[PDB]
Amino acid sequence: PITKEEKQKVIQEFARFPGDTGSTEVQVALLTLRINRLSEHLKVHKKDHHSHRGLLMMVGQRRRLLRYLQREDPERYRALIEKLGIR
Amino acid sequence: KAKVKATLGEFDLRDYRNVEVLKRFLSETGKILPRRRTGLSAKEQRILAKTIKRARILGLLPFTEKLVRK
Amino acid sequence: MRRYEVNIVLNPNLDQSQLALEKEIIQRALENYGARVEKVEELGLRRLAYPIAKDPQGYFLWYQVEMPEDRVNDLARELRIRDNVRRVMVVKSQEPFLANA
Amino acid sequence: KRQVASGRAYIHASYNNTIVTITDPDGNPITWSSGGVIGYKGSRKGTPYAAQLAALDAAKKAMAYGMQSVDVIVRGTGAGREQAIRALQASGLQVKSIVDDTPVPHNGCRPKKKFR
RNA sequence: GUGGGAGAGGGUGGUGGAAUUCCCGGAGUAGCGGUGAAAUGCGCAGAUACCGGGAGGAACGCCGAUGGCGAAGGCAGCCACCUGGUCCACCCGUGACGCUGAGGCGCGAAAGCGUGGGGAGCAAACCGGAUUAGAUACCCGGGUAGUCCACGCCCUAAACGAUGCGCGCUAGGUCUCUGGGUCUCCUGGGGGCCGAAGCUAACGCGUUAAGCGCGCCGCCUGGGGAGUACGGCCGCAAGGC
Ligand SMILES: [Mg+2]
Ligand SMILES: [Mg+2]
Ligand SMILES: [Mg+2]
Ligand SMILES: [Mg+2]
Ligand SMILES: [Mg+2]
Ligand SMILES: [Mg+2]
Ligand SMILES: [Mg+2]
Ligand SMILES: [Mg+2]
Ligand SMILES: [Mg+2]
Ligand SMILES: [Mg+2]
Ligand SMILES: [Mg+2]
Ligand SMILES: [Mg+2]
Ligand SMILES: [Mg+2]
Ligand SMILES: [Mg+2]
Ligand SMILES: [Mg+2]
Ligand SMILES: [Mg+2]
Ligand SMILES: [Mg+2]
Ligand SMILES: [Mg+2]
Ligand SMILES: [Mg+2]
Ligand SMILES: [Mg+2]
Ligand SMILES: [Mg+2]
Ligand SMILES: [Mg+2]
Ligand SMILES: [Mg+2]
Ligand SMILES: [Mg+2]
Ligand SMILES: [Mg+2]
Ligand SMILES: [Mg+2]
Ligand SMILES: [Mg+2]
Ligand SMILES: [Mg+2]
Ligand SMILES: [Mg+2]
Ligand SMILES: [Mg+2]
Ligand SMILES: [Mg+2]
Ligand SMILES: [Mg+2]
Ligand SMILES: [Mg+2]
Ligand SMILES: [Mg+2]
Ligand SMILES: [Mg+2]
Ligand SMILES: [Mg+2]
Ligand SMILES: [Mg+2]
Repeated sequence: PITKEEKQKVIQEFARFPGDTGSTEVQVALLTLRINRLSEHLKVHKKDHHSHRGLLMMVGQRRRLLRYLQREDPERYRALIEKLGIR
Repeated sequence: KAKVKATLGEFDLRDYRNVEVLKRFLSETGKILPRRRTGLSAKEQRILAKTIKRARILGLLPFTEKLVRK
Repeated sequence: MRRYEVNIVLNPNLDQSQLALEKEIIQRALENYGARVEKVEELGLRRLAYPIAKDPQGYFLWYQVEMPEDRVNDLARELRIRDNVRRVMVVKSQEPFLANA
Repeated sequence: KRQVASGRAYIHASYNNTIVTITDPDGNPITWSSGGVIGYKGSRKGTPYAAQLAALDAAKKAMAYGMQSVDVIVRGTGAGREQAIRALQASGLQVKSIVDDTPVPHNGCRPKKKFR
């Protein structure tokens, strides 16, 4: 799964300020977490095609949020990418 | 001649272990009964079913029976 | 952890030392998989609607447990290995959905 | 020689013929019969008339074994599955239950082209 | 984000009963099967019908729907695990982060191919029996590939709603699945059937547009020759674009 407080750890870690749930940072972090799980899913289970489509979708969304975040604030983008190990 | 949930009290549809109640929704043969006979709703009947099929595998309920008269 | 319910149907003809040895073994391999027993039911001798292993009846145990999910399929392979045990059904616990109420 | 008293009568009725086996309380047959058992050969095997004659046969043959009470089981559908139980009803055998047991599958086997 | 939900969405491992085939056993005789009617076939080495026991494969009756899920192909016993998509309520967070999408990459019914398993029923080819003027077919009795599993190819279809994706607008009515509500009704989100305005060659479509608009992609420009030929690319091949 992702139990609620795994969720929490990621969020109450990644917020700009307390209370922020949906800012780009936090979104990409939740995305990432979920993506990494699904990737570890299809390391076994290569035959699960539908879940995989899901992954494609997740992925494409992260890239979109990054693409934005870079266009907006490069400082914070490099912050993010460094913190998560991506792109 | 009317329906099943007519004759019954507040009872748990998700309890597979209750034969006293569940035998009521089986037919003459073990055949799970139509909605028109059980008087349930969609979600109801759909739950009842899976709960029966469980009871069945546990041995509490008939997978099938034989027809008397004929 | 999650809430599960184990059902057990074993030989109806068991004598005492025997039957509570099966019970002892079940329980042994319940604690062995890291399961915590919440509540128990023995309905005991009951009339199946079709014969299970050539036998018109069965002996009925019901346990409610909470345990590691990654185990619960092993928990089952284990309860099953036992000889006199005719069915083993482990379910996830669910809320009581009613009707007519 | 048996002296079998009460017994079990089985009517197996296909579209092509009928046949009746008669057994004892634990299920072991004593005599039997079919449309071909009596004269009938072709199609006219699965008439009802023959179903009559078949039942009758089997029950005369059972009279000879010391039979009275008979519980019926019935499998299949085809003309004079009924006529069988009617014949066999007035046979002199008191009929105790009648039952339909026709096997139906919960869907295993692909059937033959004529059957789907 | 939080809370609540429905579902044959996928993948993995277990498992249950019904039926068929076979094998062992009991009991029992002369036929069973099969069709328009028959014959081939099976049966005195004992079948068919009946009862008990085992093996093995494949598919999951009723529930089942005019139902649900999925981008499509497609998906139905029960259990557990791993996981995808989605709906409502609250109106809390970011602050235009949107739409489409040549190419690419991935999925992609069935049949087909390769290697290794498995094989009960069915069944192309095939072997027989009939019918017919003939029968190379329908109908009957057999039967191999195959159907099943694993891994790898193949990339087609009436892959059909023959209806590209998204958003905004334009009467209602009736049936329905699934959410929330002050629960007769109202309000979101699916599936249907009648119908306003309107559209349409007509049939018909009509808040699940084929209406009124905007964005973006695909595609069309007499029939036969022909999805052929030539070239290229893909494919083990079949063959595909
Ligand atoms: Mg066992
Ligand atoms: Mg005949
Ligand atoms: Mg499913
Ligand atoms: Mg599944
Ligand atoms: Mg299975
Ligand atoms: Mg069997
Ligand atoms: Mg034998
Ligand atoms: Mg002969
Ligand atoms: Mg012979
Ligand atoms: Mg011979
Ligand atoms: Mg048998
Ligand atoms: Mg075999
Ligand atoms: Mg149906
Ligand atoms: Mg889900
Ligand atoms: Mg706001
Ligand atoms: Mg704000
Ligand atoms: Mg602000
Ligand atoms: Mg797109
Ligand atoms: Mg394919
Ligand atoms: Mg195929
Ligand atoms: Mg092959
Ligand atoms: Mg065949
Ligand atoms: Mg021929
Ligand atoms: Mg044939
Ligand atoms: Mg087309
Ligand atoms: Mg257009
Ligand atoms: Mg849909
Ligand atoms: Mg609607
Ligand atoms: Mg409507
Ligand atoms: Mg209309
Ligand atoms: Mg008009
Ligand atoms: Mg529109
Ligand atoms: Mg031309
Ligand atoms: Mg072509
Ligand atoms: Mg050229
Ligand atoms: Mg060429
Ligand atoms: Mg071709």
